[PDB]
Amino acid sequence: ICTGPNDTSPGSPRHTVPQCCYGFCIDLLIKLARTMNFTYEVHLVADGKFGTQERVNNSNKKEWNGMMGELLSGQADMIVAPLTINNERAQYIEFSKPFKYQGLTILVKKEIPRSTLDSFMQPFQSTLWLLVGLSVHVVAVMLYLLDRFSPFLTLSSAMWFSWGVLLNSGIGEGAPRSFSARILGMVWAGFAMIIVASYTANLAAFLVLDRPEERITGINDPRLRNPSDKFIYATVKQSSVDIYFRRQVELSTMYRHMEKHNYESAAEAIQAVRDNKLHAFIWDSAVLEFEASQKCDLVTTGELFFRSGFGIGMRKDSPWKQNVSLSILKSHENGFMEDLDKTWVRYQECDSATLTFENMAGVFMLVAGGIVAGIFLIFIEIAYKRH
Amino acid sequence: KPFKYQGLTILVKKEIPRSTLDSFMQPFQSTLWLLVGLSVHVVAVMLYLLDRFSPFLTLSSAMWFSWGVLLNSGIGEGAPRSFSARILGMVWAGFAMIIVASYTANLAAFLVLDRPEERITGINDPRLRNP
Amino acid sequence: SNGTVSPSAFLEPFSASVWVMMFVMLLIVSAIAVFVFEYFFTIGKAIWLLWGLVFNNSVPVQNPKGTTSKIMVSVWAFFAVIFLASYTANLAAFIQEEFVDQVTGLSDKKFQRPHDYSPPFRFGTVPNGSTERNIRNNYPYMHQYMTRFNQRGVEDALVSLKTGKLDAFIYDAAVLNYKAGRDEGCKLVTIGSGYIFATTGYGIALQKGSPWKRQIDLALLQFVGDGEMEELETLWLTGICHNESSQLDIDNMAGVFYMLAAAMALSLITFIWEHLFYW
Amino acid sequence: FTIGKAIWLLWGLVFNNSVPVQNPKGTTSKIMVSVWAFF
Repeated sequence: ICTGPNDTSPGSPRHTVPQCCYGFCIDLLIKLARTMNFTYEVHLVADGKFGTQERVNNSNKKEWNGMMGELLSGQADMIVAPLTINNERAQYIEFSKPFKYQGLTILVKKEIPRSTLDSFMQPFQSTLWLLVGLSVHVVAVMLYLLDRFSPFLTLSSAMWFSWGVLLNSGIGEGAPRSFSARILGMVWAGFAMIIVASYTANLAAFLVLDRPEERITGINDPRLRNPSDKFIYATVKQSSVDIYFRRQVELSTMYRHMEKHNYESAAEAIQAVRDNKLHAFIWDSAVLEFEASQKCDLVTTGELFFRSGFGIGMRKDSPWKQNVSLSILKSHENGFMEDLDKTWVRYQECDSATLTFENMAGVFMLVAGGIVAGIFLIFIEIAYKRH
Repeated sequence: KPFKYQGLTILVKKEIPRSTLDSFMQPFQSTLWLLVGLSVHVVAVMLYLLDRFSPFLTLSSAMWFSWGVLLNSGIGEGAPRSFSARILGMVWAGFAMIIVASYTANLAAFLVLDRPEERITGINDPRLRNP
Repeated sequence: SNGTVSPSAFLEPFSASVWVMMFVMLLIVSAIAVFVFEYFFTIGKAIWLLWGLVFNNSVPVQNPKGTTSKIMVSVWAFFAVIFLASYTANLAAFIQEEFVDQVTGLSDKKFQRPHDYSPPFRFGTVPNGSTERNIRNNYPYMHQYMTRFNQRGVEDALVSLKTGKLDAFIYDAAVLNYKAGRDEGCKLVTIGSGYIFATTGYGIALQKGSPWKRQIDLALLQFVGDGEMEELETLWLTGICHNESSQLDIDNMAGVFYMLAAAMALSLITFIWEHLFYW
Repeated sequence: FTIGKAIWLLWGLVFNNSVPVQNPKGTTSKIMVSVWAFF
């Protein structure tokens, strides 16, 4: 039972409601209390921020806020959270041995490959389709045009010959007779096979290497390196990642984008990424990996960087430090932390076969259209028979 | 002042992709040839059997039908009379199409890349780190 | 390991429902072909012609005589060539060698129970280290079995693995990662694609209560924040295999021959069934 | 048959496009057609 703020949104009265807390850190705290006996009273920090060195409106004063403000003010005795270890946090308080090694990485909304209705017609240009159709028509007419005036094949026969030898089917069993028509037909068949081979090769080339956006190569991505209005990336405001981005000199230009777009909590950031509002979210590997495991349409892509570990912090001097560090090291040694990782992180639904039913639906739609137009064609043939 | 600006680089052998007489036999090993024979002959004869013992095309005609299925000659003229023989010719045509498609795909994949000389990527090449 | 290829690798180009729906629409098109032929050559001949048009082997078929039947057969052949091009476009990519790990992890039954398996696989570690202590504290039976196949040094274990007198080597994660990176040909690889069991760290040992502890800790964490050991790892810890066409054998396309044998069995079964029905 | 018809069937099976052809009747001619079409 954990007492926490009712409303995470700023500008509302944060009533201390007694909610229920569970998961990884809670189980770790429970074993910590079981090993060395001490009753615990868990509560949430009023301010959702992790807590960084921030200059309050009153100048000449650096104030620790968030969970660190809660701890350092004497209002808390021990802190358990996915808290990254850095120099600034270690200067004022001491951290135990990390219980989970992780690092910073990039989460992006996975782009499902959209299948257009013209996927089969995509490799060839529409003007090219019109040109090949006009060529089919002109060769179909001129075959029997030359054959008719050959003293030494009709409209339907020559037309079906053309369609059969262009579709690699053989609908028209009739053959041209005059030698000029013989040469014309053989060359047109060669042209048709050239066309179909070009179509096959073009479709093979288009289908392979079909990835509009290659990847994100971590922080070294030139697209990420140069900020742009369209490419919007962010991270949780006022947290360890913010400190790392700010203090690193070469990454300072990155920080120039950071204050432009920030989110109060990780939930809002991941929701914005899911709603395609954010192109990239910078966060810990464990959190983003678990979210990708649950949210099957989001994926972590950046190379792992800024390796560190989540630690449990206490005051500057605390008798608990040695015993808790020994206990956490023993927990790593035996088969407990693996059990927590299995039972709270590893389990997943899908993480991610091509040319699915939705991918090449257009061929099925066109077959259905031909089926439903066959009745219209037979009506037209019946009407022609009437005339 | 320098009269010619240049840096340090690496010279290697061209390693011509020069091919042998079997430039199109790479996709399948020698044994498969016997196997592909074992995929046709024993079929053709039994197809003849399907015609021989049908309630209502000799061995050579069946062999020609099987060969024309295997390779796109278009001779035809080997359509069997038994229903089972016809459906077996159909399924063997399907398998022949699969085999020829696999041949085309494998040969294309083999010939699109003929790199293995593996040109050195300058001083950053991993081979240069550990001699 | 010598990777294996799934027998149904040539089915993956299209999902399971795709094949059955193309087959049912094939049946529908053959039925309507027979219908239009009768209006203006049985169902079996239509089905055979449709299959031979999809499977462009130039098989002997009897083309219809009606005009509308010819039209719909032509558009069916268009669908057929589209399907063949699509299937052949990605056929090479899907028929590729897939590598399968020998074991799952330290919790595998092979490590825990090595005697029940008929081929005795050999795994060991160097003694007088932290890994040996961890194994002793966790699995005394595993340690007791493993002591026989002991190793003297890292290089001795590596050459034993290379030759074949050893199957697995259990030791510090970073050292094995470095060895796998620096190995030539990448014939050796860590299990689980970077699986880590103890997930401990390397530290700078100090005497109890030493005054240098706090300053060293702060300096190391400052190094963490500036990413210098990232440069150090790129300079020292990276290897060759970290950055990362072949002939098709019988096992690579074993599914095709398996389906061929199944088709032959179906042929014999339906032939006997037709013999019984005719009798 | 005519050399011209031989050229027709020959070209039309070089380019496997379902070209209507007059296939030969001899057995050795069929062998020649088969190997040529394998090529």
